[PDB]
Amino acid sequence: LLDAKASEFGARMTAMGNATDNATEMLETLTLQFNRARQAAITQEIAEIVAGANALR
Amino acid sequence: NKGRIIQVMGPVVDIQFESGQLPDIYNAITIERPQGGTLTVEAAVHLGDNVVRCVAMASTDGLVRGLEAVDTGAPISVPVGKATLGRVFNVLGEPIDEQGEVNAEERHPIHRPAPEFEELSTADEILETGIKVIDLLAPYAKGGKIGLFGGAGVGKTVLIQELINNVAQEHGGLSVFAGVGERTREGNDLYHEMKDSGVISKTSMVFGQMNEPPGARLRVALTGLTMAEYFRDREGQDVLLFIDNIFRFTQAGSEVSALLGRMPSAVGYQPTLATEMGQLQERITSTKKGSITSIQAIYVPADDYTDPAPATTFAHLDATTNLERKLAEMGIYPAVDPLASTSRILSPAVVGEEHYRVARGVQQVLQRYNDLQDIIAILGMDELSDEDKLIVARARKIQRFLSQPFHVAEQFTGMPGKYVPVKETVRGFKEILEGKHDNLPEEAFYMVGTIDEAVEKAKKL
Amino acid sequence: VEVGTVIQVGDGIARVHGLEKVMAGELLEFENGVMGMAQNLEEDNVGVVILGPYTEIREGTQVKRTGRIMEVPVGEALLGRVVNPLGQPLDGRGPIETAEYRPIESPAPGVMDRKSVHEPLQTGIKAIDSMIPIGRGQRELIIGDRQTGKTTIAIDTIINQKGQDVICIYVAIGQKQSTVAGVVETLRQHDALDYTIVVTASASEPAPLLYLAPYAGCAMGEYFMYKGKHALVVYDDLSKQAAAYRELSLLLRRPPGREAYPGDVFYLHSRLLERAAKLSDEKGGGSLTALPFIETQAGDVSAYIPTNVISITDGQIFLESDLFYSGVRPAVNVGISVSRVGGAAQIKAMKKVAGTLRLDLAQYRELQAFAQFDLDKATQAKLNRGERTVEILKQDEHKPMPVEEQVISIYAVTNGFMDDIPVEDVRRFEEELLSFMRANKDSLLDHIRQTGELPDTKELDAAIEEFKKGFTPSA
Amino acid sequence: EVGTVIQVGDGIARVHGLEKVMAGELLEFENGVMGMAQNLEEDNVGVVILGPYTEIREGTQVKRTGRIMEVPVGEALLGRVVNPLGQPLDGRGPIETAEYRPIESPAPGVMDRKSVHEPLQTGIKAIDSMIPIGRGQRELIIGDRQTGKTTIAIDTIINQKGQDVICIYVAIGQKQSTVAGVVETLRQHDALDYTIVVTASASEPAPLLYLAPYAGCAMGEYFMYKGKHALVVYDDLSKQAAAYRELSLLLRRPPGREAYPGDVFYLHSRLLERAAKLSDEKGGGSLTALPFIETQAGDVSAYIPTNVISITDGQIFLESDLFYSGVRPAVNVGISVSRVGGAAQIKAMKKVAGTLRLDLAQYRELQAFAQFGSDLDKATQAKLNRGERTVEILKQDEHKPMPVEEQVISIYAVTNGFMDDIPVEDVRRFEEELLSFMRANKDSLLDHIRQTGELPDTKELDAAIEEFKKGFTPS
Ligand SMILES: Nc1ncnc2c1ncn2[C@@H]1O[C@H](COP(=O)(O)OP(=O)(O)O)[C@@H](O)[C@H]1O
Ligand SMILES: Nc1ncnc2c1ncn2[C@@H]1O[C@H](COP(=O)(O)OP(=O)(O)O)[C@@H](O)[C@H]1O
Ligand SMILES: Nc1ncnc2c1ncn2[C@@H]1O[C@H](COP(=O)(O)OP(=O)(O)O)[C@@H](O)[C@H]1O
Ligand SMILES: [Mg+2]
Ligand SMILES: [Mg+2]
Ligand SMILES: [Mg+2]
Repeated sequence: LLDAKASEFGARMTAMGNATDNATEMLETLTLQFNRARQAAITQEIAEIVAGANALR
Repeated sequence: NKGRIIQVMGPVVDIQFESGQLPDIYNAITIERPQGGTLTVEAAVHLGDNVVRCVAMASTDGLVRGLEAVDTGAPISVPVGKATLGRVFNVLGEPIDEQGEVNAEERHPIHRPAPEFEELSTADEILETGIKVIDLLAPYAKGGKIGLFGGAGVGKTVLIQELINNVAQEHGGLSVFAGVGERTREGNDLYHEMKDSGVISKTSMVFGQMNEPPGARLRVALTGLTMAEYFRDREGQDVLLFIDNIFRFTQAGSEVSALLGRMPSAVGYQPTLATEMGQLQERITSTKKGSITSIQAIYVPADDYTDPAPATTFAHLDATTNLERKLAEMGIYPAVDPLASTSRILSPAVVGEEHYRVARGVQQVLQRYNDLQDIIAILGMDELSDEDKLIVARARKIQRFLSQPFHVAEQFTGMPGKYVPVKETVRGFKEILEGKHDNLPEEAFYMVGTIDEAVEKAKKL
Repeated sequence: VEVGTVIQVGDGIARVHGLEKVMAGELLEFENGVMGMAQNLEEDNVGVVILGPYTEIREGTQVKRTGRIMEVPVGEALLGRVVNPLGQPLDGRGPIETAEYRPIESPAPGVMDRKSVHEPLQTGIKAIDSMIPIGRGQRELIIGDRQTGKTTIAIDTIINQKGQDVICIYVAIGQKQSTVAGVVETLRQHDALDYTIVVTASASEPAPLLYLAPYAGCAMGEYFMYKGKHALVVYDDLSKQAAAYRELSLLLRRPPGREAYPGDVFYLHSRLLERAAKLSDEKGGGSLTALPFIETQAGDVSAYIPTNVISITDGQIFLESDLFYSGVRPAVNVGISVSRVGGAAQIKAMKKVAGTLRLDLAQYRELQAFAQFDLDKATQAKLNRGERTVEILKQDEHKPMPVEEQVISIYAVTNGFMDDIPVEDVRRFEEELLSFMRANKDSLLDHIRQTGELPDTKELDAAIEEFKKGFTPSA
Repeated sequence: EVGTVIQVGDGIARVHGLEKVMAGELLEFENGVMGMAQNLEEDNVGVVILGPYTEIREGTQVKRTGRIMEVPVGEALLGRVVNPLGQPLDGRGPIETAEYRPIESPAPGVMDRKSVHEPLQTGIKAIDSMIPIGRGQRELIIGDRQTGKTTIAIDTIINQKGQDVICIYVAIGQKQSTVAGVVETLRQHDALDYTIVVTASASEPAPLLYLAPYAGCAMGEYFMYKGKHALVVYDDLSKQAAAYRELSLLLRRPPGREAYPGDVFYLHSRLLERAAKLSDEKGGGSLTALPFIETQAGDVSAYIPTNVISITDGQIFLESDLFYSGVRPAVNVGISVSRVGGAAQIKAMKKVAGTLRLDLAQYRELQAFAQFGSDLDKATQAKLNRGERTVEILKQDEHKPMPVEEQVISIYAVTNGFMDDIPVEDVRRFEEELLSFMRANKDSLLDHIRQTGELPDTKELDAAIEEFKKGFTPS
C-alpha cells in the first residue's frame, strides 16, 4: 500500500507537471490571439472614424 | 416667416428663409406636401446664407425643391393635463387612438431647461416590486431613477411590463408610457392589456416606434416627458414614467448626426452623445414640487456594456437591473445579474440589518461559484474541498430561487405568475444560506414564488 | 423639369441635370426604357440609382419624370411564377397578366391597426412548433452559419402550408441563380409551387435590385394581407441585401459608419420588417408573416448586422454547426433561440404539452455540461428525460409532421412513456407510435385537429400503453 | 471689437469679424450669454458657447472682452456649491470676494518645488499604509463603476476635518441629484465648511465640463500660493475628456484613437502638473490632486486611462471581484503604486507597513494552497492564517476614516501576531474594541505617536495590548 501510494503521488507529480507545462503553452497561444485581436480592433475602429470624417470634407 | 426648400437629404431638409426672418433652433416648421397633408420639421443648424438645416418628424419622400415652408415661431408643442389621460399620442402630440379631439387646457413645448440644483433631492424610501432578485439585491426607490439594462432579447420589455402589472396597478397617482423606437406589436399588446386591466384611465401613452424616421424617434420621449412634467409640477400627484427604449433616442441622434454635418465619435456615435443624453435625462427626475418614479429600458448593443450609449447612461440612475444573456440562455428569468445590478438604497439604514446581510451573503456565495467555474471545468468537481462543494450546491439553488415566473410571461413560462413580498424573499434566501434546504433538488428552487412553494415542488420530483 | 440629361455615370449610378421639380424618391425612365430612382434632391444635380442594365446609359442620355413612386405587379397571376424585383418573369412562361399593382415603399400598420398574434403558422418541424412557435403576423429571424440548415427550414415551412390557404413568397437575395433554380424545382417536386411566388435578385444583378428585392416581395405579400387573406414571406438573405445597400451608399459617397455601413442600416430592416404584421379584425384580420435570414461568421451572433435584425424581429431560430454535426438536426440552439409571441401562437393542445419545454431543455443543456465535471436520483432523472426529449426533437429534412401528431409525440416523452425505452430506440418508438395512432386511434388525433385541444388524458394514456405492449426494444 | 455670427449649431458658433481676438478669449453675445474663442481661422472665429444657444442666430452680434476666463477664489467659496464660472448653484446668495484667478494658469517650474515629504492622510488603512499619498502628489483613483471610487474621495475629505486642509470636490458629467447627495453626506459628517464644491452636471454645455477641473484647480491654487495646503478631486476626467472631444470634433479638428484630438493628453497633463509641493522660498504651500478615471470592463490600456496613468505619480486600482467578495475598499494592492512611497508617511507607519506589504503579497501569491486545508507544512500554514487576518484589518466601513495613530497600532497588532490567537471572524470586532480600550485607558501611547510621529516603547505597547487581549471574549 505504501509503495503503491508512492507510485500514485509520483504519477500525479508527472501528470500535473505536464498539465502545468501544457497550460503555459496554451496561455502563450491565447496571448498571441488576444494581442492580434486588440491591434486589429484599434486599427479598424480608428480607420472607420477617419473614413467617416473624410466623407464630410 | 416663410422659407423655401433647397435640399432634401433623407431625414434632413435644408430650408432657405428671407434675410432677418430665420427660425430659432428647435422651432417647428410646417411644409405642405404635394400629395396632401403636412410635414413638421425641427430646426437644427443655422448653416449660413439664411439657410436652416432641419430634421424631419415624418417621411420626406414626395417632397420637391422649391416648396413653401412656414415657421410656427415656437418648438413642437403638445397637449398637457388630464385630457391626455386615457389617450394614445404620436411625436407631434396628435391623437392616434381614433377617439376624437383632445380638449387640452394648454400646449407646452417639448424642449425645456433642466431643473435647478436647489430643486433636487435623493430617493430614500424603498419601492416594493414583488420580484425577488430586484427587491433583495438591487431594490428600487420611490421617486427615483430606475434603468433596465439588457442585450437584444434578454428580457427588458417583459420586465417593464411586469413592473407595470405589479407597481402601476394599485398606484394612487398618474402614469405615462413612452414607446421609443421599439416594436409596434408591443404597443398594441400593452394598450389592450392596459384597457382590460383598467390602468389606461390613469395613463397617458406616446408612441414613436422603429417603423418611424429618426427625427420621430429622436423627439418622442420629450413628448411623453412633457406630459409627465405637467403632472409633477402643476398637479399635486405622484407620477410613474415608463420608457421603452431610451437607447433609441441616442441611436436616432446617431442616424442624423453625419447629415447634420457632425464628425463621428467613437463606435460610430455622435460627438454630442453625453450632452444630448444629459439634457434629456436631467429633466427626468423628482423635484421639491413632485415625485417621478422613472423606469427606463436601456438596450445594450452586442451585449457590450462598455458601448458608449449604455456606459454613459449609468450616470443617470439610482438603481440598475443588469440583464445578461448567459442567465437567459440557461432559462433563468428574469435574467438579472446578481452582482452587477446595483442600487443606491442597498444599505442597513434603509432595508435593515438582516436584509443587507442576506443580500450580501447571496453575492459572496455566487462570487465564489464564479471563481470556481473555470477551475471545476477542467480539473473536475471531486478535487474541491467540502466547503467549496457545499458553496457550489447552494449557489446553484440560490441562482434558481432568484428566478421567478411573471404574470405577463405566462405564454413563455407555461405556468401562472407569482408575486413575492420582500420579507418573504429575505426569509427564503436566509434559510438557503443557513442550510435548511440542502436536501431539496435544484429544480425545486427553479421557477417558484416563496420558499414554501419550493418545498412543495420537491415532492413532485 | 420636362427632360433631364445624364452629366456623368458609373457603377450603375447616374447624375442628372435638367430635372428641377423632381420628387424625393421618384421613379424615372431613361431613354432606352430602363428605370431609375432619384435618391437625394441636391441643389445643382440629382443622384439617380439605375434599376437595370447600365451598358447603354452614356453621358448625354435623356431622362424623364414619371410622377410616380417605384411600383410592382401583384395578385394571383404571380402564383407559381419566377420574377425579378421589378416583377418581370424569368421562367419564360409568358408575361404577368394582372391589373393590380402595389408600391415598393408603403407604411406599416399603426398601433390601432393591429391585433395581437393568436393564430399558428405551422412549420411542421417539432423543434420550432413546440419551443419557438411562429404565429400568423410574427417576424421570426432564421440565423446561423453557412450550411447549418436555414434554407431547409424555410422551404419545409412553405411545403407544410399545402392546403392551409397561406400564400408563400420566397425572396432570394444575392444567391447564385442555379441554387434558386434548384429551390424552384424542389418546390415543384413537393407540389408547393402552385401557391408560391419566387422573387430573385441573383449575384449578377446590380446592387439596387438586391437592395430592392425584399421590399418587392413584401409588397406582393401585403396584397393578400390587406385583402383579409394570410401570407408568408422569406428573405434569403438580408446579409447580402445589407451588403448591396452598403455598396449603393458608398458609390453615392454617403458617410460610412461601422463596418463601412451607412447610419440608417438599422432603419433599412426595421421599416421592412414592421410592414409584416397581424391586422386587426376592424381592418380585415389578414396577416403577413416574415422569415428574414442572417448569415453569421463563425457563430458570431453579437456582430453588427445580426444584432440589428435580432433587435427588430419577434425572436430568432439560431442554428449551429457543432449541434448539426453531432446529430442534432434541425440544429436549433435552445438557449439562444426564442419566440416572442410564444404560447399565443400555439393551439391549446401544444400550449399545454410544450408550455415549459424550452425552459426545461435550457436547464437540461446547462446540467448536461455541469454533470460531466456519480449524480443523485432527482438530477439523474432529469438528464435521462431530457436526453430522450432531444431525440424526439430530431427530425429529417422534408418530413413535415402534422400538429396533432406532434402533440402526441411530445405528450408521450414529457409524461414519461419512453423512460423504460432505450435512448437509441426513441425515434423508432415515435414512428411506430404515430403509425399505430393513425391506423387504430385516429379519433384521439382528430379531436386535436377539430377542437385544437387535448383529448381525454385517461383515454390517451391507455392508448399509448396499448401501443407499448407491441413494441420490441433492440437493447 | 464687434463681429456677427455666420452659423450656429450644437453649442458652437462661427463668427465673422473679431479680427484682433485672442486665442482663448472671453466673448459676449448680444443676449448676455458668454462664449470662448477656441478656433481662429482665416475667415471666421470658432466659438464654444458657455450657456444656452437657442436665442443665438445668424446675424447675432458678438463683443470682445479682451480678457481670459477668470474665477472667484478665497474663503467665500468655502461651504458653497458653484459652477465652473464661479456662479452659486446652492441658492444661498452671492459670493462676496475681491480675489480672482485665471482658469488657465502656468504650473510651478522645476526650481519652484521641494520634494513631497508631508503626509495627506486619507484615513483609509489600505491606502495610508501601502499606497501612501503625500501633500503635492497626484494620485489616480481608477476602476470600473460601483467599485468605491467616490467613497474614497469623500472619506478622504471627511478625514481632513481639523487638519487645516481646504478640500475641493470637482464633479464633471454627473447627475445633479447625485451631486446633491454628495454635499449632504459632507454636511452630515461636518466636512462641508472647509470644502468647495464645483459641479458641471450632464445637462450643462460641453465647455463647462471641459473647464470644470481647471476652475477647481484655480480655487485650490489660491491657498497653495498663499502658503496653505489644499486637496482637489476631479470626479471624473473620463467625462471631462469626452466633453473636450465633443468640442474638438464639432470644430473639425482631426480625430485619432477613440475619436480624441492630438491635444487630449496635453489637456490632462497641463491640468495635473499645476498640483505641486512648493519650496520654502515660494511659501511651502501645496495642492494635492485626486483625479478619477472610470474604466470600462477593467480596460486600463484604453486611451484616456493610459494618458492619466502615465501623467500621475501613482494609481489606486479598484476591482469588482474584490468588491463583491466583501474586500471593501476594493483596492488591488499588487498593481497599485505610489512612487512617492515612504516619504509621504510618518516614521511609525513606515516601520509597521514593511511587514504588512510583505505578508499580503505572500498570501495572495500562495492562495492556490488555501482550499487544501491541513495538508500543508507549518511554514505555509501560519502565513495563510496571518494573511487572511490582515485582510480583515484592511477591510473598513463606509464614511469611517481612522486617525493615523490608531491605524499604526492596529497594523502593529496584526503584523506582530497578537491576533493569531483570536478567530478570523472576530478580527474586526477585536480591532474596534482594542482602539476603544487604547483611546480610554492607554492614551499616552497614542499621544506619543501624535506628537513625535514615531512608535512608543514596543515592550510597553506589547504589555498594553496583552491586558486587553485577556479581557476580550472570542466566539
Ligand atoms: N421573465 C421572463 N420569463 C420567461 N421568458 C422570458 C422572460 N423575459 C424574457 N423572456 C423570453 O425572452 C424573450 C425576449 O424578451 P424581451 O423582453 O422582448 O427582450 P428585450 O430585452 O429585447 O426587450 C421573450 O419573448 C421570452 O420568450
Ligand atoms: N433536418 C435535417 N436533416 C438532415 N440534413 C439536413 C437537415 N437540414 C438541413 N440539412 C442539410 O444541410 C445542408 C445545408 O442546408 P441549407 O438549408 O442549405 O443550409 P444554409 O441555408 O444554412 O446554408 C443541406 O445539404 C441539407 O440537406
Ligand atoms: N468600504 C465600504 N463598505 C461598504 N460599502 C461601501 C464601501 N465603499 C463604498 N461602498 C458602497 O458601494 C457603492 C460604491 O459606489 P461608489 O462609492 O459611488 O463608487 P463609484 O464612484 O466607483 O461608483 C456605494 O453605493 C457605497 O455606498
Ligand atoms: Mg424590447
Ligand atoms: Mg441557404
Ligand atoms: Mg462615482
